Amino acid sequence: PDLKNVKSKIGSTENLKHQPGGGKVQIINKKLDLSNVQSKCGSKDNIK
Amino acid sequence: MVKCDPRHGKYMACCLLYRGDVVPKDVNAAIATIKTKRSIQFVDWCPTGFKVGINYQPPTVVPGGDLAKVQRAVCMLSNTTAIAEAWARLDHKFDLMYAKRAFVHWYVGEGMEEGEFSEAREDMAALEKDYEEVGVDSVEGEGEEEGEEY
Repeated sequence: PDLKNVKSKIGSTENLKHQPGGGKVQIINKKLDLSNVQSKCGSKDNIK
Repeated sequence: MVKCDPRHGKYMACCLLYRGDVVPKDVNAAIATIKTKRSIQFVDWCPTGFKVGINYQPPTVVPGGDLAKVQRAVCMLSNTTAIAEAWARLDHKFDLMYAKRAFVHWYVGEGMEEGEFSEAREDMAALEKDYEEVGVDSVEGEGEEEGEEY
């Protein structure tokens, strides 16, 4: 009558390494350039 | 309506069907009450463990019956390790008849193999261990019974 300790069929065997982990995000942006500036509403020559 | 103790098994899935004068909020509250009474342990690998259905027609009892009449009623189908533990009994009564090869000539006599019984036993023993793997739900614990020193 000894069955020889029969094993299960068929399980979550494909999940045994699984968690799963998460990816990443980082946003974060670049500064625009506003260095092209000069005023016009005054005098630079006729002041002299 | 099966001779197995659910408190000894572990709940796995439920479908609840509602009939008659029924309110969806009260069905929601009833099921929420079961989920907060977590002594009715469901598997931790399936928290969303309920399906629901609701129908407007109340049950009719066939005349000459014994069932009381009601404005509303509930039917359930439940999957739980307890009923596989009832199968594990029915397999160990097969095993006892087959351990003395009792009756097998009424079936070999039809042109079966005795090999079929041995195949069937082993298939069933594989099923009981399939259910053992999902009874093992790797649920987390709660506390220890004792405290500590320092």
